[PDB]
Amino acid sequence: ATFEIVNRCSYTVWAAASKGDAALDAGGRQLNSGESWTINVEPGTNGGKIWARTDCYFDDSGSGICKTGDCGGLLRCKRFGRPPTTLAEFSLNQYGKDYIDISNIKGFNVPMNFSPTTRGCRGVRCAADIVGQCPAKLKAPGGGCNDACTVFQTSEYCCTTGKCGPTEYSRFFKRLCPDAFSYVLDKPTTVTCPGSSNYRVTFCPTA
Repeated sequence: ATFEIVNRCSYTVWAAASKGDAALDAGGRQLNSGESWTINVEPGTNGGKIWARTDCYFDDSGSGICKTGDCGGLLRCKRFGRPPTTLAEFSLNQYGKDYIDISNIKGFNVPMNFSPTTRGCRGVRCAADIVGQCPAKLKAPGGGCNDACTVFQTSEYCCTTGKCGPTEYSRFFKRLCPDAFSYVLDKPTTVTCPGSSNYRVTFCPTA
């Protein structure tokens, strides 16, 4: 499957793509404002994620640090990134269907649209000013708005026992972005697409 990753933000981001134990395609790349990066993702890929990283510094060896979404200090991510990270999540070719969603379960750093470029389903978007409106206790100094599990590490926020309800903090993310997961047991906002669809992930879709 083909994913085109487009940075419409006015600032540089470092895109990342991983399935947790391996990179997807090159795993990461710098995207200046307006740049597009096309990657190929193997059919059948389960649990893939794409995200943006902000304020990164890398040396010639591709080692460094980012203020949001850092994946063990690598330009080319093999594993998932450090919150806060708005997440585009996908599982491909699962019994004939693709499943896509956007998640704020690991917080929010950059607004995002995640849409198919082929026919058969709708896209999803989280483009509200979540960083600007972020509750004081969830604000990340490096930038971004953390989720409550990352900040407080309780069974209720992290849904450790498999039973948890919405919280004041999850309702904040849900109020601003109804179409994104706001906590682990949120009513699913997953979209079902035809198997082997192609996609575009746009950072800062309105700006």
